Amino acid sequence: YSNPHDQIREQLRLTIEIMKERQESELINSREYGLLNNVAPGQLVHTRNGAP
Amino acid sequence: LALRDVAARQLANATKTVPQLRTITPRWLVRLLHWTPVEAGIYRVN
Repeated sequence: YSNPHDQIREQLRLTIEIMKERQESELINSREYGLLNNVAPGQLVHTRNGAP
Repeated sequence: LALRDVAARQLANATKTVPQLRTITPRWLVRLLHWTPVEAGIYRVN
């Protein structure tokens, strides 16, 4: 079934898209690295009323 | 008494054939049919 679209090519393409979405999520949210966990004390602000 | 045949044969190469399969048939039908290629595994006959 590889005409006109390569089956392995599309399978790997969609896999890599999902993996890069996960990679961005881990750049934000990982527990080892990740911005939301590696923020120094004094660099954390709180809202005054709740709305930004 | 001289050299024997088996003793002399110990120094000789045998001619070994590739294994013979008795179930090989001429397979005429495959040779007689016309074969058309199917680009992606589906063939629709209208």
